[PDB]
Amino acid sequence: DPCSNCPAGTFCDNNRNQICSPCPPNSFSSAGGQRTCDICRQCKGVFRTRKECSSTSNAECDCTPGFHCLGAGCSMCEQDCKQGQELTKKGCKDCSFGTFNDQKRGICRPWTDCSLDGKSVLVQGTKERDVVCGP
Amino acid sequence: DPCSNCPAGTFCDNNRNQICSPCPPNSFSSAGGQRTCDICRQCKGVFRTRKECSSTSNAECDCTPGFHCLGAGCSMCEQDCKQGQELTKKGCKDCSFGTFNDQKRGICRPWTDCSLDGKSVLVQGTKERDVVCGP
Amino acid sequence: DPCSNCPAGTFCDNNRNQICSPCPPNSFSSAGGQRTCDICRQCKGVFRTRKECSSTSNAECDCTPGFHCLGAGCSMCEQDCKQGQELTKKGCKDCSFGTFNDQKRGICRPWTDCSLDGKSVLVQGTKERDVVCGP
Amino acid sequence: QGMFAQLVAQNVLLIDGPLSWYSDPGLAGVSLTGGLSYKEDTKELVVAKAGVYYVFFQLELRRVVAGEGSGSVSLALHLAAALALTVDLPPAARNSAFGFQGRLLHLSAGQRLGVHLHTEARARHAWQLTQGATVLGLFRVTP
Amino acid sequence: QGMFAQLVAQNVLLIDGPLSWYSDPGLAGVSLTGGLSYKEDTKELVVAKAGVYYVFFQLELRRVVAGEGSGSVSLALHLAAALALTVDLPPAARNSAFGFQGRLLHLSAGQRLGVHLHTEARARHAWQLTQGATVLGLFRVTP
Amino acid sequence: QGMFAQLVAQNVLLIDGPLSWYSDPGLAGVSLTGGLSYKEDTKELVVAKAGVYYVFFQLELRRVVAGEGSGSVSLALHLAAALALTVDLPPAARNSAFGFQGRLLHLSAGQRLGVHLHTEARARHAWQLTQGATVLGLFRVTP
Repeated sequence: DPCSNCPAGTFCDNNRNQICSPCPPNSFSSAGGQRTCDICRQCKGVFRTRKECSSTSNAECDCTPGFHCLGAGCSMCEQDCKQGQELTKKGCKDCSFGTFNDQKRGICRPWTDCSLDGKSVLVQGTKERDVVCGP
Repeated sequence: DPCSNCPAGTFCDNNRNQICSPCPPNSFSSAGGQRTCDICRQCKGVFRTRKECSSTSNAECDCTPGFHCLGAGCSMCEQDCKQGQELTKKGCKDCSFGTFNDQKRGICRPWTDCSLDGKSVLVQGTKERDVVCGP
Repeated sequence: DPCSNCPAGTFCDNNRNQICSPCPPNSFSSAGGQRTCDICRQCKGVFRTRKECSSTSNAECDCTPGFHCLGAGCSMCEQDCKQGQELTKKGCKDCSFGTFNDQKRGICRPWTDCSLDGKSVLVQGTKERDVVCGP
Repeated sequence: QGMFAQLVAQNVLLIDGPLSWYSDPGLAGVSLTGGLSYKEDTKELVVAKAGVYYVFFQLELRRVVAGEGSGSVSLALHLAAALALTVDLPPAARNSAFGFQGRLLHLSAGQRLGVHLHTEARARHAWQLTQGATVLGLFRVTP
Repeated sequence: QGMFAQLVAQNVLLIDGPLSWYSDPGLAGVSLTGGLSYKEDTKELVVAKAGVYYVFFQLELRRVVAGEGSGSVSLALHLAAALALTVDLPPAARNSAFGFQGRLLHLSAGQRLGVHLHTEARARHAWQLTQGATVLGLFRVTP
Repeated sequence: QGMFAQLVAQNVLLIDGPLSWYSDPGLAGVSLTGGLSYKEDTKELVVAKAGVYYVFFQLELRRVVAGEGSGSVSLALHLAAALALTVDLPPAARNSAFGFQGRLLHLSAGQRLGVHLHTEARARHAWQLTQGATVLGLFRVTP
């Protein structure tokens, strides 16, 4: 095609007899040969701009502090996981029975076995805290 | 515009070389200059007609007895509020703690303080009834 | 109409000067005179084919074993009713108070009156079981 | 010697009516001194000597059908009621229920004590009296 | 003769404070031998002779307003508390609640026993003390 | 003089096994006359003189961790069980639970009474025995 000669940052313009016009403002074409340029991604509200849009590359979003990306190329934001939860790929989920997490942005680990260290269980744990062992 | 000469009760008729034809049956134009007349509001079912539609004015609806208007120009009807509730702009809502309403279509007032009158509380109130004081 | 002469199994073809072309593959016309043939019903998944589609008759579906038809010409399938339920036209429903059903695909019958046979109630029934009478 | 008794209920099924009692002191749990006797026909403990007694009863129930039974069960002592007790049967979540009540009662010479069971329960069959654990007891406090 | 007593509460309304008691043995349920007396002004049972007594109380409550009332009610014996009992008031689902507690207590000569009611309840008015069924009782165990 | 005793449990944690008891009558709540002694090693009350006793126990529990703990706790008297009691621990909505049971028991000469605690509970740690309020008591009824 004649359009194949139009490089990234331009589009093959059907309104101007297939010349390679530059991408309009707020658009891009990452490959050559396109009949139009693609609208640049906007990172607003909970999203902030990680990488700005150029004529040859889309903008890329991450989440504002206190939040983290979920799915795709950061299609959603989610508040950082708290005590009693860990980040999975499907979001923040409660720790399963027998495990806990006592810190924000922490991972669920199993409860301490007090008997391994020759100690007794004074207080059983939950998803939010470890067992309290006692001599 | 030539249409500006068409008064209320008519429309500037594009199918008849911009003459001022009268509004068709069941329609109105409250101002001059309109290219069409607006369809008259119908007040049916729970709605009843307060004001009939004329060529220059829309019909207006209120609610059938036992009901009252909510929002806009009476866009909804709602059953009259009962014991334990008062009419707000968002509908019938329960009386908050410490207040009551014992009548239909009544307003939530605070519970009687029996101690003001030198009396004791025999039965505490609810949203539906006042305190019963006793000497 | 000329199309009236086109019998079942054909359609009066507007693209071919109103000749009676046979129904395309996977279609039918149960009466004459149609400008198109109707797409044959497919019985897939939970549905199985009871009657195959011909040029003059639609296919007909029933449900796979363990399921039964609901509504219309078998527009839905439903798992066969269990203990404590009977098949109604709206689906499987619990037996009402005083009645039971202890078999799969069974009908709700009233609890045995033990006193009729001169016996006592040892265990009261539920929707899933009869009373246990004892001498 | 002494003036006291303890009777053990025969009944197991929750059926409204007067309870029947074991009164033979050869049975475990049963005590019966002189001055106290049991009238089998009317199901009454008969007190010969007048005076003040500490009278008590207790009611233990057990769930006999899993996943079923709810409501309450009551005992009443009649010489209206001189002693009364209601025990709640929890829905299914623990398979026992206990009650205890005691009191000082003045009893006349020849006083006859009867005990009535009443049941306000759905699926009665799911609960029974725990055998050996439903008891009427008393002992004399006055010299 | 003997050393024992049983008092019956006068109170019906759930009001925090000391209970008042019937002490006249002409009333049903009430016992009061010599060596035991009731001080009406301070609402105390006074024990003259020192020794060990089996002391008990019981609390029966009834729902007086349908569909209302919840929480708990407590009794405390003060000579801190020598005897204590909390009875739960169920929300409306049965319209009675019973409690019983008993203990061996050593009581000094002139020991004064008072009983305080406390209520942690929503809609107090919906429950009352069952008249005749709230009782403080004791009898001497030491010779 | 007299024939009676009352022991007060030492245990606070809900741990399945036999309870240990305070038996020194210099401690508040504890009574121990002659003919009754406590064997510390086996945790048993030993009855010297044979006869009929009114034997009772009570169990008070308190919630020690807010918002946690549920299930039940039981006491059993063994001389199977001569006396038994289960107290429900409510989920969090009141932070106490009481039980009482009493009975006339015939005890042989040298009869040894032991008391076992059993716990069917989630988050045991959230509940403890109320100190001073778990008691085993008895007094002789036979002359």
